[PDB]
Order: sequence, then C-alpha cells, then structure tokens
Amino acid sequence: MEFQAVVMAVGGGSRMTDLTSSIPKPLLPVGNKPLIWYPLNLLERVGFEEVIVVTTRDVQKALCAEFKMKMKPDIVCIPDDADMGTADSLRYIYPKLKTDVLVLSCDLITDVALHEVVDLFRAYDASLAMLMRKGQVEQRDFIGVDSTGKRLLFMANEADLDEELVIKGSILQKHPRIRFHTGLVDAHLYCLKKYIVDFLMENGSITSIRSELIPYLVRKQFSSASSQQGQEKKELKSLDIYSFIKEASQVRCYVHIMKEGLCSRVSTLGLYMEANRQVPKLLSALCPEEPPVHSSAQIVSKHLVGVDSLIGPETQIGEKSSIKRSVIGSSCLIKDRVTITNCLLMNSVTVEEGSNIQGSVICNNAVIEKGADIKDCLIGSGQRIEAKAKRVNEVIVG
Amino acid sequence: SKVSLFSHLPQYSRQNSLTQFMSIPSSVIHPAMVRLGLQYSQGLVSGSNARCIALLRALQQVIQDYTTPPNEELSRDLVNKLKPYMSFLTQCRPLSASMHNAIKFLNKEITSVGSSKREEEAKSELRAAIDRYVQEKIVLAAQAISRFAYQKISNGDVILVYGCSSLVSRILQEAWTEGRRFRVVVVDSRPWLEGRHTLRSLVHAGVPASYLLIPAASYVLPEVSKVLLGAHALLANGSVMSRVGTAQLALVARAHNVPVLVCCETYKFCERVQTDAFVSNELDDPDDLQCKRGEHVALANWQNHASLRLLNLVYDVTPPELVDLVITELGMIPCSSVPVVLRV
Amino acid sequence: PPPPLQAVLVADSFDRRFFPISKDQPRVLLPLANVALIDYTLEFLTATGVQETFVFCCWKAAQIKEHLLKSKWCRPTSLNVVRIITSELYRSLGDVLRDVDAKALVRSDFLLVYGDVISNINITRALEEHRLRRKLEKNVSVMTMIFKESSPSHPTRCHEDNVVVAVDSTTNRVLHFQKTQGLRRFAFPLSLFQGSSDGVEVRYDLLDCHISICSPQVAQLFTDNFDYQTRDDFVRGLLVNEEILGNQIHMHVTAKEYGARVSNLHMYSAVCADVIRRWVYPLTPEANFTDSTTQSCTHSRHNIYRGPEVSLGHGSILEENVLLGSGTVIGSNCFITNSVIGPGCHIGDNVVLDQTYLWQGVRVAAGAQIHQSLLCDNAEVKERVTLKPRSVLTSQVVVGPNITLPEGSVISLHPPDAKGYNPAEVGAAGKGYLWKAA
Amino acid sequence: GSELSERIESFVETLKRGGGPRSSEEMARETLGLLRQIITDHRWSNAGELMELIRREGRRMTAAQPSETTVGNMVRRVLKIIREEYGRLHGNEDFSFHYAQLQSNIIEAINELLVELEGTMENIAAQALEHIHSNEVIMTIGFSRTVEAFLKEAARKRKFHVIVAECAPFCQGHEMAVNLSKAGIETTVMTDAAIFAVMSRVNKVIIGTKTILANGALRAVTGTHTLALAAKHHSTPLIVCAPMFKLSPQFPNEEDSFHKFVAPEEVLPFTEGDILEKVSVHCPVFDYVPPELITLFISNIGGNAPSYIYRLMSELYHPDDHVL
Repeated sequence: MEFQAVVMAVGGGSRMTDLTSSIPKPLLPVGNKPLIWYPLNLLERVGFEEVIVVTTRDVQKALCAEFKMKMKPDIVCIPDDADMGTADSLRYIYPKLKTDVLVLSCDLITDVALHEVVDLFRAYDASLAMLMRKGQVEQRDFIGVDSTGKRLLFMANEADLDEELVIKGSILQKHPRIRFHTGLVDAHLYCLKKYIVDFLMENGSITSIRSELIPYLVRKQFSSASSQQGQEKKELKSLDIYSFIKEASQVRCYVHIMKEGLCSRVSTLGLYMEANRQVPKLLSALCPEEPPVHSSAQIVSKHLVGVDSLIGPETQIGEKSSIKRSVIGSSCLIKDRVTITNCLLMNSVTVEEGSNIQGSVICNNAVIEKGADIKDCLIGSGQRIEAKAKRVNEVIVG
Repeated sequence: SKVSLFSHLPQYSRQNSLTQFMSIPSSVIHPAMVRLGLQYSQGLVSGSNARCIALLRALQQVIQDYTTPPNEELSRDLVNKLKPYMSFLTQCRPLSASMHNAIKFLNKEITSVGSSKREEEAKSELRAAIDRYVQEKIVLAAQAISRFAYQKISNGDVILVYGCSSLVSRILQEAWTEGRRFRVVVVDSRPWLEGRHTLRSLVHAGVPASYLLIPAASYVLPEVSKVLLGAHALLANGSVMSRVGTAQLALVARAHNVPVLVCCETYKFCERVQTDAFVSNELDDPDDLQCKRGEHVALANWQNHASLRLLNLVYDVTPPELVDLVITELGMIPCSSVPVVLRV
Repeated sequence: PPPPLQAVLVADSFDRRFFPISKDQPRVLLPLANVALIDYTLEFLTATGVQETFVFCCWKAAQIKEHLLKSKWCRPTSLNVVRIITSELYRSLGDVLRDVDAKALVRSDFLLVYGDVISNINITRALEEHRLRRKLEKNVSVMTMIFKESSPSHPTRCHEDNVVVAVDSTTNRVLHFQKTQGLRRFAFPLSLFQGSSDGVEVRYDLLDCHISICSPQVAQLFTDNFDYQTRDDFVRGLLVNEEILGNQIHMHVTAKEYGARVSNLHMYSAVCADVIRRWVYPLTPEANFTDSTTQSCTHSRHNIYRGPEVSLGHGSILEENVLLGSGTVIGSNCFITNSVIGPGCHIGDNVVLDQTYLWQGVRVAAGAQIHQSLLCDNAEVKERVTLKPRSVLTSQVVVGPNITLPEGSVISLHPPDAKGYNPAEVGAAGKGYLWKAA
Repeated sequence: GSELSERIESFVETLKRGGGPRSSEEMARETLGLLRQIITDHRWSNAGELMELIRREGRRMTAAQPSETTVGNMVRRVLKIIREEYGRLHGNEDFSFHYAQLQSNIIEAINELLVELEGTMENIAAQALEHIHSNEVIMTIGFSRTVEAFLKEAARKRKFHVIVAECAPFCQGHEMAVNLSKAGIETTVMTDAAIFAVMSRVNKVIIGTKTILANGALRAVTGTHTLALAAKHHSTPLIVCAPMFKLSPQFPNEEDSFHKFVAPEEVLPFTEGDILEKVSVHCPVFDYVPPELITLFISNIGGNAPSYIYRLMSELYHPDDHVL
C-alpha cells in the first residue's frame, strides 16, 4: 500500500548476440540458476508481497508457474513487436499504479541492503534516490555532489560536450564547493514517487528514463523564478512538474554510493565470467543447503575437484576428470582423462575422453572430441567440436 | 557508562538505528508514522510545538485509513490499535507533556463516540474535532499572548532572551512592527548553539542586537532592564521546567535586581510535583561534548580511560520565588497563583 | 638550518584607482585608524620571524624615506634590518623581479609582499610544508599561495577581486585559477578531469591575501619571459605551458586568522571597520605598537577609545565604535557613531556624524549633518551643510554655507583637469572644483 | 650593556605579543633573575640612582602588559628589600651616603628569596590531609597546577569524587579531567550551564585564582562569579589555593583595565559574513569576585580569614611604592 515493485526485462543489448534471444533473458544460466531469481529473491527477503513484471509471451511460456516461491507473480504480456522503452512501458502500466513505485531490472546483482536507500528516501522526502557503484571509452559521465556527498548537484555526459563544461554562476553562490566524480557505474534502482509518472503521462518526448528523465529533473530542481524563468510555459511544456507539485524548491534529488561490496549489471559478455565465478561465494550464505554438485548427478571422479565445481542434475562423470572451479549443467556426459579449468558448461553437453579445456564456455548440444586442446571460446549450440584451436580474442564463430 | 547519580535515566546514541530490523514494506507500524519517528532523531524539535503538530497530522492521516471490524466497534478497536504506535514512538525518543495532553484528549474524544453514526460520519467528526483543537489551542492563544505582552514594552528598553523559541520571536517582531524602538541581547550555550536562529531572525527583521555566551552573563546585566523567557511545562506547585541554564539566569538576575517574565500557553499545565532541579530529566549523547580543537582533540577515545564519565542534561526546574509575572491567554498573574486559577 | 628568512616589499601601487587624492600623498602613507599604512605590514613581517627586508619605491620616494628614517624599525635595537633601494625606472612587478635577480639578493626561499596588507598570520607551518615538498622532490613546486576561508557574502569581497579556483583534493595543487568580473557563467577545460581520478575540487569560498613563499627559481622565470608584468600573468603562463616548465603551484588555506589588502574605498571602509571591532587582536588602537608618545588610548565599554586631553561638552552622546585623537574638542548636544577622528580637530554644536572618517586638522561648523564621507587633511565646512552619502573632499578644500551636495559628489583642490569658483558648485565663499564622476 | 638591553627588549616583546607556555613560577623566576642582573651591572653611585632606575624599568614593563601583575609585585618586593638593607647599614630620609657592603647583602637576600620561592608548592600540598575526607564530592573549574598537586597529594590515602566544569570557550577542563583520570580518581565532565542544577549534591568547592586584591576580592576566570553565588545559596564553603606572590596592593576602583578582551573569532566564526556587519560580539576573559563569598585562604603559611589579608600587605610592601 506504500511501494509497488516493477521489474523490467525486455530486450538485451549489443554485447549479447546469442544469449538474450535463444535463451530467455531472465533465465540465462548463472550458477546453475536463472538470473532473474537473484533480484526477485531479494524482493522476497525484505518482505515484499506484490511484484509486477512485464515480459514477452515467450518468457511467459518459459515461466508459467514453474517456480515454487511464495510470491504470486503478475505477468503482463507486452507487445513483442515493439521497440519499447522505459517511459512507454511505465506509461502502459499506469492504470495499475496507485502508490510510489520501485523500478528494478533483472540484469542487476548486488548484495547491499536496501534499508539505507529507502531510509534516505523516507527521511528527506526526496523525489528520487538512485544508486552508483565505484568504477571497476563511451563518453564518460561526470557527476558533481556537494560537500556532504549525499545531494546530487550536477550531472552531464561527454557525448554532447565538445571540449569544456559550463556551470551557471548561481549554483556556487548557494553551494560554495562541489566535488566531481567520473568513474562510476549506475544501477537501476530509481525510487521515484507517484507525481513523476503523472507528469510524464501528458509528455511523450521522453522515451528512456536513464538518458532523458534524470537530466531534465536535476536541471530544473535548481533554478526558480530566476534563471529558468527570468533568463529563459505551462501550456507549452504540458503542465510542467512545478505546477504539478502542490502539497504541504520542492523537487530535491539525492544519491548514495558505496565503495566496498559487489554491485553490477550483466549487460556485457566480459562481466559474465566474473559473475559466474563470484556467485558461489554469495550462494554459500544465501542458500546454505545447496551442495556444489547436484544430488542426482552421476559422479565418478570425486577427488579431482577444484573449489566447488558446480554440477547440474543427471550429470555423468568419468574418472580422472580434473576440474578447477568450473561450471557444469544438467545431463552432461563426461569421459575419462578430461581436464577443465575455469570453464562454463550447461545443460546437455557431451564430452569425449582425453580432452583439455581452459577458460572456455560451452553451449547446448555440444560434443567434445578426443585430444581437444581448447583455450578460451564460447561454443555454439548444436555443433560438434574438433581438436585444438579456440581463442579468447579469436572466438569460434560457431 | 552512566553516572551512578543518573543510573535510572536511560542513555541513548544517535547511531543505533532501529529501522534495520523490520520489513521495508512496513505492516506492523503505519508508514507515515515510521517516517515521523525516523525524523524525530534528526530534527523537527522546537518547544513541543512542531512535534505536537506533526503528531496530530500523522494521527489524522492514520485515522483516515481505517476499517471497522465486523464483530467490533471503533471505540475499543482504535484505542487498542494505537498503543504499539506511540509505544514505538516513545522508544524512538522520550515525549513531552504537551503530547501526553494531546493523546489524552484524543482518547477522551474517541471513547465518547457513539455507535449510531456511520464510519464516514465518525471519521469526519474526528477530523473536525482535531482541526478545532489545533486552531483554538495554539494560534489564537499566541495572538492573545502577544496582544497582552505588547503593553509591557517601552521605548529605550533593553530586553534579554535565551535560547530559541517561536513565541518570543513573534512577540518581539510584532512589537517592533507596531512602532516601538529598543534593542536585544542574545545569550547562547554549548553544544546545541540554538541562539543563532533567533539572532538571524532578529537581524533579518531589522532590530539592533548583540550576542554572547552564558558564562559572561554577569558582565552585561547592569545594562539590562527586563528578562523574557519561555517554558516547556508548568508544574502543580508553580515551578517552571525549561532548558538547562535558565535557573542560573534567574538567580543572577535576582541578584542584580531585574524583573523576570515567563510566557506560556494554558495547555501545558502538568500535574507533577518536583522539589529540586534533578531526578526526572533526560540524558543525551555524550560524544557531542567533544571539542573540535582542530589539533589535539581532547576526550578522544574517552572510553579507554578507566574512570571518566560525561554528563549531558536537558532540563532544569526553577522555583516560583524567582519569577515575578506569568502571561497566559487568560491574562497576567503572579507565579504562586498559577495552580489556584488554572485548575478550575 | 637554512639561512635566515628574507622578505621583499613593493611600495608602489602602479594603479590609478586612488587618483583624486594621490596627487599630494602616496598611498602607503595614508592614515588608517590614525596610523600609517606601512606600519601594519612591517609589524606583521617582524612578528613572524623575518630577519631581513628590502624596500623598493619610486613615486615620491623622498617622503617614504623620511618617514622610514624616523620609525622604530631603523633603531639599532630592531631585530629586523631595513634596507632602502630607490630608482625611477621601475614600471611593474616584473621590472622589480628582474632587478633583484640581477643584483642576486635572495639565496633561499623568501617572501614577497605588497605595501598595503593587514594580517596577523603565522607562517611556520606553511614554510615547513614547502620545505618538505621541495626536499622530497627537486624543483617541482616553485610557489605556495595563501588563502583564507570565508563565505561569498561577507562585505570584504569586492566584485573586482573575486576568484574561482580548481584544486586537487589529496595534495593542494592549483589546477585552474580564474578571475570573475562581469561573467555569469564559468567554464573549465575537460583535460583536468581525465587526468585525475577522484578529485577536481572547485572552490569559490576563498579570500586572497597576496602573500607568497617564492624560491629563487621564480626570478629566472621573470627574466626569460620579457612580457610578464604581474603575478596573474606568471600564474596563467605557468598553468598553460605544461611541457616541462615550472612543474607545479601549491596552495595553503587558513581558517582562524586574518588577512586583507586595501585597494579602493570600499576595501578601506571594510578593513577599518574590522580593525576597530578587534578582529585583529594583537594589533589594537590601545596597544600602541608604534610606541609613539603622541598616540595612546583607553578602552571603555561598548568599544570606545579615548586619547589624552580630550574635552567633551554637555549633552553629547557617543554610541559605539569611536576613536578620538589627541587635543580634539567637541561641542554640546552632538551625536557621533561609527566614526574615526584624527588628532587636533574642532567641532561645533548640534552635529551628527555616522560612518564618517575625518583626518587631522579638520574644522567643522555647527549645525551640520554628514553620512559616509571622507575628509582629507586640513578641510573646513561652513554652516548649514548637508552631505549625502559617498562624498569625498581632498586637502585644503572649503565648502560654502547653505548647500546640499547630491550623492557621489567629489571635490578636489586642483581644477577638474588641472578659473573662478562657481557659487552654485562650492557655495558662497567656497574654494574648490567639482571633478564630476569617478 | 648590549646584553642587558637585548634581554630587556626580548622580555618586553614577549610580554606584549601574548606570551607562551609559561607558569607563574617561571615568570617570577625570570623577573627576579633579570632584576639581579640589572643590579649587578649598570654601575650606580648611591641608593637614589638604583631606586630611580628600578622604578623606571618597572613602569615600562608594567605598561607593557597591564593584566600581568607578578612583575610589579616582584619589583616592589625588591624595592622594599633595598630599603631595609639601607636602613640596616645606616645609623629625614636620605639615600646619598656611600657604603661598600650594600650590593653583597642585597644579592644574598635575593638569593634567599629565590631559595624560599623554589620550595612553595610542597608546603601547600602538605596540608591536604586536614580538609578532604573519605566519600566526599569536590567541585572545581578550569585548569590549575596548584589544585592538581593539592588533590594528588591527598589521593594517596582516601577516595573521593571530583566534578569539573569545562569553562567554555577555551575548554581547558578536559586537560585536568584527563590528568586526574590517569592518577586513578573518579571524575565527571559537564558544561557550564548545569552548575546550578547539581550544586545541591556538593560538599566543598576548591579553586585557584589569578590575583588577590587588598580587601580580599578575586580576579578569576569568566565563570567563577556565578559559581560563587550558587554556593552561597546553600552555605557550601569555598576554598582558594594560591601562593603568596599573587598578592597586590591594589583596590577595585577602575575596571577599564580589569577585564581582558580578545578577538570575537572564538565565539562567532568568520563564515557568517552575511550578518556580521550589524552584530557586535564581546568576549571578556577575567572576572571580579567580591570578598563576602570567600571562606578560607590556604597558602605556604597556613589558613587565614579574608580579614587577615590586609595585615599581610602592610608587612610586605612599603606604602610609598604602592604607585610606581
């Protein structure tokens, strides 16, 4: 009755080329579990009892009611034949929205408690409170915070900037000193109130919230009857937000950042292996009753194992199958004298004897051959494998 | 690590946040009041005036969203439901006498409600009663008090004030606007330093003013002509409870032959009795006492030393023998006549 | 230990912002709070341990010489040695720097100061930091600017001196330095942010004091470039040219001391007001740090200072913040507040003085009202005169009776360009000219 | 000659520009050493030249810093010693007759005075066992070394509790709190404003002082006066611990030079520049206390009433040298 959670997962990105389409984006394999199970479980950890998620018909078919978690998901079938954006989708679900909203994206994984950001939203009646993680070229963005490092004051991107940045000579007379940050990574945790969606109902120019909503909001939160009116339109700007907010300098923005911990969104193929490598550490405390190897897996080589060696169900193993912190899915056949280091595997992978795989990835219906000296790849689906070859920079096309 | 003298009184810190131990979608406690309790530990404290207004607003909002139980009436259900709420609010920070009187009045109003009316009618009646209470008991009383006190200010006077209080600032601004000329002296004390609010307000108004600290109070009393003070509560025997340091000012002013005036409303009259400026007080965070010396900050890691305690009181009590006049919405009376008149 | 600390003093303004008055008297000899404007700088230098000082003066250097020869700093018991060098070829700071480099005076880190600076700042910590920085590295830092923390709304921040500065957070190093005069927007190059990682700090809440700690290397940089003439040009050239050059410039900010420089009337009024109210504690009117037998005071309540042999009439009222010289005579039923009066002045009856400054030898007739004015040496005012705010009267001028000057009036003894006297301008029996405008 | 002038100038300049980490004992020792040095050199004919020179130097050093009083006390004591020696050597007061043993007698007398001065704090501390008893509460304000020694001497046998006021804005009570905590004594620190609230549970008040006047009045730190009044409201005894060189033959006639004022930076910071143009701030340092609020005086001789003080004055300074 106070917060409505909206989970967004429609469409992938340029870095994904064979995952978001062939496999459902929410159900991509990390830690032998679907990725969307990670944020959703967090929503069930705090105590949320209403989750609204929009997705396509294919994901709905792949989902139905297959999970046995207490939340009752409310799936709305978005039109698949669209180039939809955040603003348009939140425009769609507007009649079902009554209270403040909490937008989240499935690609995000973090371990930080949300009590801090919600406390910041509650205490200072802020319009919004986003999240940024310390950076770990694409027109680097610069954000300027005040001395206390809690209130956003400036934000810009290098895309429209040519060689310099300009600051109006009125901000400094109210905030004498500001601090700039360049290396940061955004997180989709926009905790905005009910008035913002009502304001954007009558304005159709905005299509993506990340690159269109926050810049205008932070630009307008500072100026007043002077500058934005003295130096520079209710009937032209479609009933501007200042005229909207009439309740008991009304728009204020705040941002929290943290320096230690893990918080990242898997939208690049590079971060995939860091994710699937570090997720067992989270799973050790998250689910302390999950063995590293599935119970119903046909294990033979129980002494050549490194760290955890995640293994799916019904997975036949061969003797002398050396493994070093590798990932293995379900229904995988493994023969003898096979060595695997820091590699990923998932459902229905067959392996011949005498193989050697180093830092690679394997897709569905892949048959490994004897004497295969593999050094980094991703491996296509429904294709057999030959000896040697494979590279990290020269990844196999198939 | 409390003082053995103040062992009974509880000591709390400002960094033991209680919000970590319940769900973000709060269901045990109404979210608006959770926000209010969170804000209680940051600010929104001014002479139990803003706090009472905020509490009444939150109570009105809570009453707005209510459902009548099928096998119960409003009178018992609401009363039984409200107890954990202000119990948790008390857990956040100790209350004040004005809030106790307000909640007593609200409970009395709730009990008297009959079952003939509908739920909506009862809700509207309760909202109207609360609005009437806040309108009658605060604003008009302040206007009447200002009108009464306008007659005790003359040209060429020097008035002394202490701390921050809305009533005194309102009185002084109204008197200056009415066309009278005088000047003011402000006295401040560590560690809150709340006199700067009054100093800024007076400077913006256009009144000459001077500023200084409490220990030099005996230096400037030969020039002063009147002393004007606010209050937080009024005890049965006629004593006045205020921020720590008021009794010192009263004593030194009495020693220098200067009259003392106290301003208060009639809804802060308490039924407690106290005979000394001790015993029933409230402690605060001791870490605020650390002086920002810049270099070699003393008292750092004060818990390391074996025997070392820091004391931080909030209140004190002034006996009625040091007060010459009390101004309320009913008029001006001597201090010792307070209980006989107001008790009714 | 390093050789004794040395200082360089510039006693020439090279400016025209004080030139309805500086025809007669040089700037450094102007009286502030009945004390010359050069004693404050010398006392400030002495109090910090400086053991040797050089003085350069060109314009009307004879008066400066004769004044310095009678001061207490030229006595044999003084711990600071004063040396006087005079010439008629100096035109800017660059010429002075070239001359001192040619004569090879400095041997180590030294100080460089103008002629009108009021402060009570100790230097030892900044000196130690500079020495450590130049010891760990080699000839990297060649300057250490000094600033004071202040808000952007104080009355001691003239529009002609406001600056905006961009610094590195970890080590105090100036990356950008811009002056803001008539600009409504501030711009910074993008190369700063990408060079660093977690700080490009931008500050607008600093007050400049024109105090520097310079190594000898600076002198060389003032000889190779023959176009440099001020400190701003040097700073901008060093910051722009980043091939090798001088490597870096550093900054130091104080928070619990005082420091300012006088350059116009607004600064003069602000500094005088701050000095009267004991904002520079060790240097106060009653302290008598000049040990002159003709200047003494007795502090009283409400910040009132009285000298020796001062007569007061009946009914006179002094409000607060008043300085009276020696031999001053006051009439009856007056009203003086926030004023400074020099030695040897006569005042009639029924006079109102507010935020006004009068120097020695000024006589004022009865029945007058003055507000926010400056009167120079040996002036006179007749009866029935009312001066509106922002009025200036130079030396020897007279104003006739039954007149009322408008706001901003300026009157000097010299002709408007340097004829009779207009009875409408200077009143009846008035001797002077109306300069008009600033 | 040159060395003497350099030392005099250094002393005067140190006096004028505030000072340093110097206690009263060090100041007295330096003044006595300088006076002995000026006596030794700067050859004089008879007593008159010596008296005139000493008086001139004393007037100069006194006008250097009015709020410092030990220098004048030492000067007057030396003058009285010179008078006594001249009276002894000699058989219509005239100081022109010439002798040869005068300087040696003066020098040995000054040496005896220094020896007496060195052994002072121990004598005061030796009486701590007759006033402090077990299970008692003692109040104090500020930071004084004499009180610290007085408490530490008696702490070796009995146990008690001490409450210290912070004495804003310099806040030097923290140092004494830490020092007493290190010695193993219960302590409590609180702000100034709570003096009257806790006075009802105090058994004794012990303080120090900066100067003692002829009639028994006190010149102490800012917060002392109110502290004296509240105690009188409960008839709680008040005790002052001070040596004998803090006594001056002055009276409280004019208070223009009594208090000492400093920069208003300590009270209101400079970062409030919007409103600093219309507000006046005053920061006094010292404070006057009448003699009716003092119970007992403890020194290196014993306990005395405030009335006895006058007598001591009459046997310490000649009436002629009251005004230099």
